[PDB]
Amino acid sequence: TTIMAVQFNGGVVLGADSRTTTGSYIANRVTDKLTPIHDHIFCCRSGSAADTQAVADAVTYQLGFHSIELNEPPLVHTAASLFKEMCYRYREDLMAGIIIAGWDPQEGGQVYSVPMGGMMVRQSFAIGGSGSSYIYGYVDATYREGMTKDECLQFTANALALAMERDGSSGGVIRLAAIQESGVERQVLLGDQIPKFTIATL
Amino acid sequence: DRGVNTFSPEGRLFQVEYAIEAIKLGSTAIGIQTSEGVCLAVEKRITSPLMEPSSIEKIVEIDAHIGCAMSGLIADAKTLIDKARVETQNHWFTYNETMTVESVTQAVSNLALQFGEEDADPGAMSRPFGVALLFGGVDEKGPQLFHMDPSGTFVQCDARAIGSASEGAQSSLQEVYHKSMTLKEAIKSSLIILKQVMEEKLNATNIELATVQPGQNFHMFTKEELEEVIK
Amino acid sequence: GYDLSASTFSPDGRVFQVEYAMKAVENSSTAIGIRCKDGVVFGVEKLVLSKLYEEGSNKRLFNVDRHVGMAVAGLLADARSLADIAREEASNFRSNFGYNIPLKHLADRVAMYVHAYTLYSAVRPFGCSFMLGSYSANDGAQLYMIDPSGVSYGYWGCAIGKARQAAKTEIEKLQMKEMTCRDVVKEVAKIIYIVHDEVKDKAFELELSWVGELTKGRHEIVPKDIREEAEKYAK
Amino acid sequence: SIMSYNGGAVMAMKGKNCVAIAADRRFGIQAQMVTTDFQKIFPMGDRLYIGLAGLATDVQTVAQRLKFRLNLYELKEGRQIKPYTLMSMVANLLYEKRFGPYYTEPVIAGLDPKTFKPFICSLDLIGCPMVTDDFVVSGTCSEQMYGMCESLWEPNMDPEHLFETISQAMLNAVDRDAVSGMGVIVHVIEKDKITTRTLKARMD
Amino acid sequence: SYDRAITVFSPDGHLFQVEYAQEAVKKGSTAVGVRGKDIVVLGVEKKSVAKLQDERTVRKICALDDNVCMAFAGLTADARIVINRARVECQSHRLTVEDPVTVEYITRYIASLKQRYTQSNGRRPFGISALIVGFDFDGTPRLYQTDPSGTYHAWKANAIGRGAKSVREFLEKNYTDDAIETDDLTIKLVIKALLEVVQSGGKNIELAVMRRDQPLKILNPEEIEKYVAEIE
Amino acid sequence: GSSAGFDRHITIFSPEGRLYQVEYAFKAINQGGLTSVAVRGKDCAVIVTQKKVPDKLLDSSTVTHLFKITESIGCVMTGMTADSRSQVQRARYEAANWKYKYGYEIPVDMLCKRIADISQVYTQNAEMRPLGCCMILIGIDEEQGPQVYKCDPAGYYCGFKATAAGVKQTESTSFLEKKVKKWTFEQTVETAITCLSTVLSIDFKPSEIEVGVVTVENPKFRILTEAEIDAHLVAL
Amino acid sequence: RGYSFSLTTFSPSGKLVQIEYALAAVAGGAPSVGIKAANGVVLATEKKQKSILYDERSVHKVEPITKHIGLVYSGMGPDYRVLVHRARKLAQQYYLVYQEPIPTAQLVQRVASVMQEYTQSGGVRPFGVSLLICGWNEGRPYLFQSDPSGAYFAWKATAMGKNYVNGKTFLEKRYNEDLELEDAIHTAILTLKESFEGQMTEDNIEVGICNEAGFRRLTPTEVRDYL
Amino acid sequence: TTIAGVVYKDGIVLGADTRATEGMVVADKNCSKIHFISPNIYCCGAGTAADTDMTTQLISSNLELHSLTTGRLPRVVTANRMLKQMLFRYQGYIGAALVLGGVDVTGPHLYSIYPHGSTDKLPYVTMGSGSLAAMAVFEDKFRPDMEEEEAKKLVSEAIAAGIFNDLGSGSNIDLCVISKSKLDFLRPFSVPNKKGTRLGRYRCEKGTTAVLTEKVTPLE
Amino acid sequence: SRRYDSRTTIFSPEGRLYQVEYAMEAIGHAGTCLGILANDGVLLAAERRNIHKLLDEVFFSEKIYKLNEDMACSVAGITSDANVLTNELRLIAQRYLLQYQEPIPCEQLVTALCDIKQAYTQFGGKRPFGVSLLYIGWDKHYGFQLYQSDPSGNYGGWKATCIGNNSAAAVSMLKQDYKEGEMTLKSALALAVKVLNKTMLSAEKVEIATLTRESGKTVIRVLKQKEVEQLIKKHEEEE
Ligand SMILES: *[B]([O])([O])[C]([C][C]([C])[C])[N]C(=O)C1=[C]N([C]2[C][C][C][C][C]2)N=N1
Repeated sequence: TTIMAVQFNGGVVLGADSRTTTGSYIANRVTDKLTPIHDHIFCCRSGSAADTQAVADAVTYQLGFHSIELNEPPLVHTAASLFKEMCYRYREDLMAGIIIAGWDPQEGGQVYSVPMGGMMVRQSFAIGGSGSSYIYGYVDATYREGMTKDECLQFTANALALAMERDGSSGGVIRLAAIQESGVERQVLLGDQIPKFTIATL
Repeated sequence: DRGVNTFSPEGRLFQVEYAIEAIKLGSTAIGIQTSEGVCLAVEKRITSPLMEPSSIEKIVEIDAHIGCAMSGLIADAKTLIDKARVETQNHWFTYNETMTVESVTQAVSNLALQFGEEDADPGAMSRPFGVALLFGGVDEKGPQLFHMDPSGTFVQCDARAIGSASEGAQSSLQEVYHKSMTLKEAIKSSLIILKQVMEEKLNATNIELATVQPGQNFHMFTKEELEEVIK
Repeated sequence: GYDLSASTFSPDGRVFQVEYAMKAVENSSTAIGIRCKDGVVFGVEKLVLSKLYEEGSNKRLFNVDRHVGMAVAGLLADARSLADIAREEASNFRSNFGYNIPLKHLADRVAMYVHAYTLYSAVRPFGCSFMLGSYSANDGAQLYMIDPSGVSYGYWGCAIGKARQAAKTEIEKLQMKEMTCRDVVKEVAKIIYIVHDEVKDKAFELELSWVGELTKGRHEIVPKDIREEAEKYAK
Repeated sequence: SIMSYNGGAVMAMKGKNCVAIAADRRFGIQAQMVTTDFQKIFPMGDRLYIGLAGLATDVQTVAQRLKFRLNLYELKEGRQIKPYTLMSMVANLLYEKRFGPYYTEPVIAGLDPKTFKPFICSLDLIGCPMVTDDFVVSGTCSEQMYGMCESLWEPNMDPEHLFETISQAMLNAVDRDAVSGMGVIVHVIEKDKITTRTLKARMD
Repeated sequence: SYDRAITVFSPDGHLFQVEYAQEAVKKGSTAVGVRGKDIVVLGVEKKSVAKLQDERTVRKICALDDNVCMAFAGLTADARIVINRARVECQSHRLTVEDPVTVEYITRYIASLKQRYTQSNGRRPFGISALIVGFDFDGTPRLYQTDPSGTYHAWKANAIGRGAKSVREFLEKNYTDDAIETDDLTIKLVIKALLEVVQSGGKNIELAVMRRDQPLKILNPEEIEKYVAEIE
Repeated sequence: GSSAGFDRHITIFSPEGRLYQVEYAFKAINQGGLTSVAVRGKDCAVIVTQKKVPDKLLDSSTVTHLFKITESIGCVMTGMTADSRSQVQRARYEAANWKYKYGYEIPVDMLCKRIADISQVYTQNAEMRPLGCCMILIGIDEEQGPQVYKCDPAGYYCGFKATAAGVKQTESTSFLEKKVKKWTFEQTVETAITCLSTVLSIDFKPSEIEVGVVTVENPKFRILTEAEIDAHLVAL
Repeated sequence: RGYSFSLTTFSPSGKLVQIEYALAAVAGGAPSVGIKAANGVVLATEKKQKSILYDERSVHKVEPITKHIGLVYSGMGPDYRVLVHRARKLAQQYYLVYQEPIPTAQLVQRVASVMQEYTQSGGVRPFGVSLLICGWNEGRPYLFQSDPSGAYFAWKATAMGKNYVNGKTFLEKRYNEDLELEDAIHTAILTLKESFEGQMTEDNIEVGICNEAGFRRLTPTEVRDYL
Repeated sequence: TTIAGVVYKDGIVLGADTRATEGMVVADKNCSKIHFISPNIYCCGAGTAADTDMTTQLISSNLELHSLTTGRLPRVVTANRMLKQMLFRYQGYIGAALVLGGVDVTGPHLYSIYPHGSTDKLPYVTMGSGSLAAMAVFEDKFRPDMEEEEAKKLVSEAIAAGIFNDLGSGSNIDLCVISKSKLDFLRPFSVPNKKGTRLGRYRCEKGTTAVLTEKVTPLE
Repeated sequence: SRRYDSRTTIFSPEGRLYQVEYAMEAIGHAGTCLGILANDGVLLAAERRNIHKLLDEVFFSEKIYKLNEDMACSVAGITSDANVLTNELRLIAQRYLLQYQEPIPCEQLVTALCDIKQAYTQFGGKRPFGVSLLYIGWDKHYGFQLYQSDPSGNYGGWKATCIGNNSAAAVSMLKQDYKEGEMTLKSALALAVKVLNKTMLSAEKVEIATLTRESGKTVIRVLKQKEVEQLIKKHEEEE
């Protein structure tokens, strides 16, 4: 699994792979890891498929009801706090690595990291999954403040592509998402559209 | 109709006020506290010659150093007497020492007002205990006589009389009791007062006297002993 | 016999027990609330029943949160428990969603708890009314009011208690919207000195609490100096 | 294995208009035989029999609890229980203890009330119904029983032809198992009779 | 579950519910009890002596243990509940202590359960009285009597139910130290007490004696007819 | 008109087999002093309610009888205000619970039925009283188009073409009865306003009522603005 | 909390007035007619809202409990919704254990048990509705009637609601043993026409039939032709 | 066990084998693995046989109750949610991996539910021990918007791949075609295996088995 | 809450329990049920109060129920209360047979149901069961038996009894017509019919059930329409 979320002025850019493996076998080669929690709030799932789906459904329910009572677009921090609560409560029973990223009228585009234990930390960009270990040095040397919504989409596509080649648990296609104030725009990157890097050869 | 936890206009719980009126129909029990022990005496009041008078236990043993005389609804007092027995046994198990007379009276007075219909459990009282108790024992402070009624108010008294003829007996103790009176003198005074307020001619099988002295334990006078002071 | 329980409607269609609980709020002292351009000012005329009491005893103004205030009327024992109920809701909300609870939501949450005591025979309706005031950068200056029936509404200037029909005609002459908070305090202490009966009633302490931009969105009791000067302006 | 503690084997076969249910009679704790007449087949209503194999304590418990349910069911809706309905009832009972199941593999055999159509089935410990058209085996020697029935069973046998097949299958299957045998009881259920005979087996 | 206070005090310090439970005991059949020297007797008047009713299914005398037995007066349905709870305590006492229960121990338990129902929520007091009779380990015959309120006393001879006062007065003047001298004498005193509160006594009386080291023995009609002939 | 025992105090059958307590809750709906009108069109549903403002100090915005149950379901409450919010809170929870358990948005007739079932429990249990309010939900069904439902304090609910509630319920239903025997987005709104105006005889101004609509082209429940409600007001 | 004492108690004459008052509510509701006829059972009811604003297609009086069991009622509407939901859960529960459609007689007994529980339980009143269950199992038709007290009777042809005594006379002298389902509907609607006040249409009544194929609720078209 | 399903032009085609083993022994050579959830929704189930039946039987009764209430046709999402939520609550202890396929108002949907509670909405799925063999056929011949007859042939080849390459699957092939206007439950669809003919008879002539006891009882 | 309370399980001044006494009044307005004990069996002759020209026969009986293999009973009172009571009786008999693996004795069963009836008259604050039962059965300890039970929880064994409409009139007739110890099933049926007629008959207005022993097996059977019809004709010959 290789999920990634970066942010720009307008909003945020999400990305993930689509491989679901049960051992050394790919049960689902086109999994959709990016899950919408609300209109402008998404979340990348990593870890256990059953655990991340159960939590996302629960949070989506709680956030929807909360947003209907307050009669206002929910805050991205509120969605991240809900996720964090369940992730911390059942930390000994769940295996998730959720990355909440959305856009709200108050703070704009935000990216939150909710790792296994259940802690919540806001970053400008976050990477998760088993294939995120190979691109830690790449994102630290390529990320630059001031990236636009176009550069963020190329930055995420480049990092995900590099992690899919080295990780056996990551592969398939690339599902991107650019969330701004206007709305959400999904986009898939297949074979030819997936960034390629010449393999060192003698 | 009202609930069990209803206050009257004068500021009194109806149930407790009726429970105090039920103690005026019970047998009389005079208790006199001295310096050389406490003495308790109750009027057995047998209603039939076929009725065995040895089955009437108005005075019980809470512990070796504590006795108890009850009046009013005797059946309700069997639950309070057991609580006191378990309380003094529990104290010994935890602190390896005898409980004081005032401590035993305090633990029995806590259940006095523990009753109600709503917000209650299966094993909860539905009404108050219509009985009065006279606790007499000997601790570190020496002879001590306590009195506890249905309201849950326990006070200390040098001489107390509870029962049907309490008013008449209480007054006879106010002018025949002094601080230097002996334990043997107290036993006669009680017997004399009991004989006056009783309907049947006092005898060895009618009443029941008990005494608790400093160095000794709780003791219930037998027929022989009772007869000695009767003549 | 249709006014002994809250789970009984009368022939005309009224819940007498809830109407009897509103009678208790009309016997208490007058408390007013005024919302302006950047805050809310609470003015409660504390009626001192004795000279033995300390100046400040039996307060009718509490902070339910760090940005929310609460002025009460009617039974004080009931109102104190409602203030603790409002504190729990505000505290539980911050531990769930991670931020201060909106006044509109806090009012609704506490009004729903008050409406639950007006349906059964096992309990009785609260015999008190109260106002909730707060200030938020994103929101603004809010002022809600809840009565014994569990009804909560938004206001510009509210008044509860005995003299509330006479205190509402004094708050109607003010142009709260354009007004600030330091200028409102005076007017708030002036209306409480006008509605208060010096004959029927005896000594009375004037309470004053506010919450707005001035105190950076934090609800507090109006400063002694500013309260003392406002009390002189009323006289 | 817990199932191989008491041994035993039950078999049910289907005929033209009849059914047969056979079982071993040896009751024993591990390698030691206690009695040689333990009941493993119980009557659930005239033309309905249930054979239980596995833990002897669970064989008696399940037979008694099923009877308790069967009695209430027949009293409530005053009618004879149908073979297929009994299987669902038994399966439901076994599935209640899905995580602390009874160690017994039931084998139901009987004729449908009024229609008199043969019916045989088997269930696992957690109540997994399996209705077949030829035979059903349950025990510590199912492999041996599977091999016998596979090459002996015929499509439409009669009461006498069916009795010979189920007896030869059981007699030769329990002779290859050590903790199974000590007599064989066979019940042949017909439309108007219930023949029950004990075969002359090896006492080993 | 019901948690209403049924038994409560009244203006004069009375407990009406318990008083109505004692009123139900007065409408019951007369149950007489006489303690002898080596034999305890129990007599019960049979009001509804229908000829079409199995008399073994409607008896007032029961056995709690092998040394304890009892008779009652009041609501039969309640007596059954009290009788079966006492039977479980006898078996419980035998399991905790090697020896069998003493007459007083079981009487105390029966009376304590009655007092429990007169002070708890959702329940009403028992409408029966009991005459527990038996022998202890020492061989001392015992006779106790429990009532609806929960109080019990030891007796030498007592009667309960309708017309219990008339029989009690007859025992006071007739129970001496010569009337219970012999086995038959003690059994004849119980049959004589029931003859003053019954119609054509002899075929409407059911008694059971309990001798030392022996189980309950219910004397049938024939045996009771032989005793009535000696009292003529 | 006969009675015995405590039939007028608790929800228990009377001699004639009626529930006086439930009938007293229908008179509590008129206590509020307002009227609601919902008219079903051909491709839209329109909710029209009276927006009275007793005091000028009252923050008008907060005063409303229209609520957003879901993204496509809206409703109007009539009667006891406190009861109304309670019931509106119940409908929001039941609607949110339905989507989380079944995976799809709750139908307008299912929600109404579910809320009516909860109201029937108050008519059977004697420890609590029924709610003195009404609910009129309007939503757009994916198969049957626009829907207008209504459940009352007795636990009875139904589907309508045009409904009314409040003090003037018989007036608005007798006027809607003759109008239905004889509708587009504007025609569905104008018929509601006229019914509400001809029965109350007030000739409403802009800020004096509130309208809620759910069209087939835009299923999201929405509240018309001050400048949106005025356009229809100057059309007649 | 809730009351824990019985609301329905015995009177001095030995009558359970609460149940008797609930039967009076059932006797004032819309008339219902059940007819069992050889190859099937028919249930018809006066579904007239009489106002012309109510949606006739929305509400339903005749409901299907299962695939072979139909239900109809007389009395209170909201009370019937509770019993229909209970009857549907009882049929599902039974099918989850025996894996076979619950017999009509078994369902009535189970549903009558629920109605008897509201006549003895604490803080509740008896259901103010009388049901007319109909089913088809084991190649045979069934018609049962469960009143407010919890008692159930097996009928051949019956009628509840308003003018039920009048319909029982018109049904006792117009119903025949050897009757077919198709002809059974004709006499079921004719019995409802003897106390229908106004004009009977295809949207004023609701008819549900039961046969070998399973319970079915006749559509407006079918009824129209029959009328 | 080999269960599979695909989504063709206008419907869903489910398939499965009919062999049930008790270890390495064939207990049932003709068991049904395709369960009925509702009129428009069916379910193929592998994993623990007992759990697969009980879970589908419970969800089918819940969907039937829901259908009676709403009065509409059940959705595939509803069945999916119910299954996935219940499966997740037992923490994987209910070994039931099923292939859920049906056609509703939104169209034809095919899901795959795993024991732990995870689901996957794909155009074709395979479950069981012979899942990899059937997946190879789907990853080599599957095309979108296939014809009904083409989908039946492709799903038959997938079940056949598992039946002949996996030891845990055998017997016949079961198919189930669910479309917008029909529901064709073809059992069996294809019989690729047939027991060999006997080479000789082994009939047990009467009297070949000795009897120690004998008791006949005449039933009414 | 305490004002709406009716206080069902409460004593009264006379010391009686009103609720239980009011339930006994409802049993006197029910179908007459009579039981007679013979030497080779015991029968139940109850009158059918559910008569009409539009009622189906459907069930096997209307008042007589089967508790278990060797027991049966006839109720008289609230019909819905019997449905609850008789279903509980079946449970008690099944629980006992599951414990000792033997049929529950008749007196033990009747006693167990009476403990439930008496619990509703002492606590719980609920109305008592308004039904009276008649039991007939056979056990290895006492053979054929006949028990009666009322709403208070009281029970007793009889030889001949009657509960329902005319209990007092029927009881008197049985008193002067029951030859104790010399009664046969055949001669008992006459007694039932003779008493049933003089206390109210057609062959559809009544229902009879007999319980006899055949080859170490209890046999309970309801007499058929024709079977009863003949009995009714034979009583007319003596009248
Ligand atoms: B990722 O590889 O971390 C990915 C993230 C999920 C899709 C949100 N996890 C998995 O690959 C994965 C696979 N599984 C199950 C294993 C058992 C069989 C069913 C699938 N769980 N997580």
